[PDB]
Amino acid sequence: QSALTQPPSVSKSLGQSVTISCTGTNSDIGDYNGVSWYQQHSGTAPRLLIYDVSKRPSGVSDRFSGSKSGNTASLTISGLQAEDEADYYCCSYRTGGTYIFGTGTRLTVLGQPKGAPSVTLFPPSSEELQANKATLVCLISDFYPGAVTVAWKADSSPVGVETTTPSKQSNNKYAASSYLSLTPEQWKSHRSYSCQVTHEGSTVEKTVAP
Amino acid sequence: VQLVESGGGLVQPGGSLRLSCAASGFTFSTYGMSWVRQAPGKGLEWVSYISISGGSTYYTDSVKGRFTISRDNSKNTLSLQINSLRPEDTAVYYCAKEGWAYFDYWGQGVLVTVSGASTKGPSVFPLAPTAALGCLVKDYFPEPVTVSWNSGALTSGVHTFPAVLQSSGLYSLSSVVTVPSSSLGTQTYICNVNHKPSNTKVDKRVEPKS
Repeated sequence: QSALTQPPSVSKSLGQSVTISCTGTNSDIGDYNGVSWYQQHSGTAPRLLIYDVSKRPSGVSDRFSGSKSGNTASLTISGLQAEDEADYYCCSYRTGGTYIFGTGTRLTVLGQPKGAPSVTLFPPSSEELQANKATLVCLISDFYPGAVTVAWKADSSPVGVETTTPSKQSNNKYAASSYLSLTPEQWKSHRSYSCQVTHEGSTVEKTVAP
Repeated sequence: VQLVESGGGLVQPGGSLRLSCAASGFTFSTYGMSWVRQAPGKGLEWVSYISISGGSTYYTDSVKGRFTISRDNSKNTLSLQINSLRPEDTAVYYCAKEGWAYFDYWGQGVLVTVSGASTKGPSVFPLAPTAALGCLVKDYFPEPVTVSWNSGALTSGVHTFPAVLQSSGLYSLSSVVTVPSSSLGTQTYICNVNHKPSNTKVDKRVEPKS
């Protein structure tokens, strides 16, 4: 009952060619041309990329090609473009009438134009406050690459913080959000609160006050 | 082609759900059908397959004795009965149409959350205001929540962020739109928040700050 094996991660640059391996056993990739490949962007269903080992469905970019040899299947992507940044899954028919997926490959496309984060900061809504609660929301978007550190300040002392892992917008860039949960009196106490976003060698900071 | 899923939501461990999928835009009774699942962390796992006539029926190892697949070729529907559920059955379940030993059309999927906790609808707060306005969808369980703006009429500048799991055990997310500042008085901005697992739907009007 073991999956087809793929590399979990592949990091490559724009315009380069990449190849992703998928290894199985004689009961799947070996004896059948029942090998298909799927692409998945975040928050969306998988899409078929390659079927019958090497056939491309219409609509699919011809930069994508498939093959196999023995118990190993290969997916090749020529001229990496930013949109190719996705998860890729191997799949095969298996004797007995089952299908089995590969464990998955995450493809990172490196050499893209760097974008600095835009930061937008929201004080608690009035209606939330009426419900005896406070929550500051820091939204970060439009930054490439995808690594950020988010810090919170109260006046100027460092600070109930939860942050989302960055995510696909994803035309070119990423987005994330951080929340600072407060009791309304703690909101009423300090003169200001800040949201600090650290990206590459820049840090963009925003501030709100009661 | 459409594959519209239904069923899902929260279920206590040990319990049972029926999922169904309704199919259009292709001759349903000429194709084999499958269900495939995906836990929040990891990859695609093929779950089940039913032949064209419904006479042959195949199951993945980790699902046998518990899942039943069926289809109805007069009503173009497919169904997965999932029983004796454990927390590890928590996943997105896609129905998938077969081409020929591959899967060329996928449904968007339904999320099954297996937990001993109970259902809780969202509280929807406005983040009031190029300006950015948004909605803070707070303290719901389980996932998922969908968000549209102005009944899906408004598309540009929309980014709904991933949810955040708080130490409370509840989720919270926000949706943001970027709008030309020049329209804060003329256009109406309404966020529509669907939380199907609680049968709650909430529309919030966002207006500029006092």
